Amino acid sequence: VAAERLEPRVEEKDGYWILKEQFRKGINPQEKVKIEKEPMKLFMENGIEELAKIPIEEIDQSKLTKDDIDVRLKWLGLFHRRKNQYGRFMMRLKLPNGVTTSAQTRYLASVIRKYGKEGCADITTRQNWQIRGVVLPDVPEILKGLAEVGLTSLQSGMDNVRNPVGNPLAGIDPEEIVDTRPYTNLLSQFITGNSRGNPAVSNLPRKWNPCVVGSHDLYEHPHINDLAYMPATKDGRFGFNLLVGGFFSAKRCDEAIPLDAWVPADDVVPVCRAILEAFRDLGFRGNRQKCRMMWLIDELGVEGFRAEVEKRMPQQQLERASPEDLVQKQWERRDYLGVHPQKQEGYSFIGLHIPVGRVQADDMDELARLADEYGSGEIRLTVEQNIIIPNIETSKIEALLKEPVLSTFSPDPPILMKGLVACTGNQFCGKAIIETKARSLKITEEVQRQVSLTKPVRMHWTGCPNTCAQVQVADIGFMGCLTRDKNGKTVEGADVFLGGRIGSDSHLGEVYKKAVPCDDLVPLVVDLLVNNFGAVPR
Ligand code: SRM
Ligand code: SF4
Ligand SMILES: [Cl-]
Ligand SMILES: [Cl-]
Ligand SMILES: [K+]
Repeated sequence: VAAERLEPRVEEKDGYWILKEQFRKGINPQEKVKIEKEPMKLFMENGIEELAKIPIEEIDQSKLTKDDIDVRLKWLGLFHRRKNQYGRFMMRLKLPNGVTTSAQTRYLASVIRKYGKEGCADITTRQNWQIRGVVLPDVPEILKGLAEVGLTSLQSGMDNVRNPVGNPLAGIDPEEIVDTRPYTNLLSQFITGNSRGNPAVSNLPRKWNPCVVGSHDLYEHPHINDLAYMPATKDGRFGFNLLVGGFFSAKRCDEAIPLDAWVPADDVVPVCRAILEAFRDLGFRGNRQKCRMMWLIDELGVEGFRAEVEKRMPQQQLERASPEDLVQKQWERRDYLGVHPQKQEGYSFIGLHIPVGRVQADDMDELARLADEYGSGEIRLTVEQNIIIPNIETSKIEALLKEPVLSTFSPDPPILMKGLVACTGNQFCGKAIIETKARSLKITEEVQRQVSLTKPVRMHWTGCPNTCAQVQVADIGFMGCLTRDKNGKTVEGADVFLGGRIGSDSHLGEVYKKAVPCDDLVPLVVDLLVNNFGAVPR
């Protein structure tokens, strides 16, 4: 690779970072949008105030403002549901480590409550909140209300650093390696400029996923993140080995690979900045399917990429990876659903199943009430779109288990429901080929009626090849497709994936059977469970 390839392609201009004029040839349309107007101005120069006052019908009549609502608003966490819910916006937060409060939960519920049938909320596969039904005129007030309860929505979509994922058992688990909350909190604060906005990292070639590991279980899925911090001692010091470039896409899925780098714990933010700077500065900005960070690593090679990170470290040192990390390979992923003792004596946490991550405002108020009456006001989200309420005096558990709402959000659902994960699908997502959430519930219920099992089989349903519900990590994955019934009529289908493994011995699953009509999935899945996962016909 030439020395010329290493020339930074972006420059700071008026507090923002923009593509240098020599590197603007052949860029994709999204890069054009970013050049035409810096998205961060909608927040940092309060451009949202004036945009929000324009009727949508009129917004749609010019390119600049249509690009504002359909693309630039994703820098403010706002996603126009143009096809399936015209004029309404899904809104996505930053929620490092999945940690929320009862007050935050009540505030979000109060927002969606206003929108009635157009509102609801969802836990995401990055242990994050999404809310729905938002109208543009309400945006200025919602942004103020979020700030008031200590939330931000900044930089949560498009070409930005996504929600920092950590250990859902951080601080409470007797077996944790290192509490991940301080580090995911620092990362989020760094990425969003302490909720003011951070333009140094808001103009990447593409989305970029971080996680910090603190569990032997690897609840954080480090193998599928752009940057994963793996806890490791080096020369007597606590820190992290770094894995880089994991990603899923319609074209390619790849697991993260060692950068061959270790940082002390205090260097978590400096190396996150160095890697993002290298990615921002040097990454390809053509075909969107070749813009993820792994593609840069493949072009430069891991050593060439590593050198770029190294020059962007303070004092310009990057130590080599330590031989062995702290994650024990001898480990069985623990079920966190149900009631479990904390490391603080006399306290328990409870894991509650949220069916396919979907909640309404009344449900959110109930969960917030439980967290206040039984816990410490804290609610934790998980990447299986479930919840944990920590910090419950164990003497209160008898009473808690009698709460009516626990019959809906159960601490002990059937085993197949425990592991069930589903993306938004075509109820709201315009890219979706099929309906996912209702369908996956109905199918899973009918399957579980027919078989009993002991192994915790994880089933993931995703509505299109973007694979937001990560079908490549599942024991059985279902990817939306259109197919044909026996009479040649169009019907919703799934491509069925097998082979996905998580934890230290991770593996990416692959298509096993294409184009299965959804209405035929029950018998197929019953047989797979009996033949491959030890299930027993009832
Ligand atoms: C909500 C969520 C799925 C869920 O039900 O849980 C989601 C939903 C969306 N994803 Fe995703 N993705 C979500 C996690 C994922 C993950 C899983 C992960 O992060 O571990 C992946 C695969 C992992 C990865 O990216 O490496 C992912 C892969 C993407 C892709 C393909 C990325 C690529 O490189 O090609 C897109 C399309 C794109 O960015 O070009 C997509 C884009 C979309 C959009 C924004 C599509 C569009 O705008 O309509 C979806 C919004 C639908 C809606 O209204 O909810 N989403 N998305 C997740 C929100 C996570 C969060 O809180 O930040
Ligand atoms: S996998 Fe496809 S259908 Fe599901 S939320 Fe992602 S983009 Fe939408
Ligand atoms: Cl996006
Ligand atoms: Cl859409
Ligand atoms: K769930």
